[PDB]
This record gives sequence, C-alpha cells and structure tokens, in this order.
Amino acid sequence: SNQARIDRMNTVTIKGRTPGQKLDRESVKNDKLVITVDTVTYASTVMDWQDDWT
Amino acid sequence: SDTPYKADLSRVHWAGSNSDVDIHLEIFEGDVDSGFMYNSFFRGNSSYVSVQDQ
Repeated sequence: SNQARIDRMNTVTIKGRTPGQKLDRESVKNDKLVITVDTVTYASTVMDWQDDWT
Repeated sequence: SDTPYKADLSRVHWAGSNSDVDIHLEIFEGDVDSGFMYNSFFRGNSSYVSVQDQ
C-alpha cells in the first residue's frame, strides 16, 4: 500500500463524592494518524555517442 | 505433319475447357540483382592515424 496507521487515546479524570450521590461516568476519546507517500526523487544524465567516441 | 492422340492429350498444369490456361509454378533459387559492386582503391594504401576514444 501507500499508507501507514497509528492509534491515539485519551485519559480519565478524578472526581469527588458524598453520601447519597451517584457516580459520574466519563467516556474516553479516540483518533488516528495516517501518513502517505506520493513523490519520487531522482537524478538523470544523458550523453551522445558522437561525443563519447571522442 | 500431325500425330494421333493430339486431341486427347492430358496436360497437368493446363486448366480451362480446352487446357489453355497456364497454372504452372515459378522456380526461385535465391539470385537477386540490386546493383553493381564497387572496390575502393584509395583505401588500400595511405597514411592512417587513429584517434578513437581519445
């Protein structure tokens, strides 16, 4: 292929509570990283037979 | 001045109603004509210097 992938993720948070209160719940988040290759690099040189022979 | 069998001959590669059309094959043995050859007389003896590739 012409792609590569890596994963990312988040962290959690701490909270406080007192008697009778419900516990909150937090959702972690996700994403991704992708990299692509598109361009070719080169160097070229040409010569002529008439100049090569002399 | 005429022989019998003359009106009843079998002619292999002659076609048509009366065997008038020629159907024979041509024979080829390689020889080809393109033009007169030529032999150089200055090339035999002269002053020669070689510079190739220098």
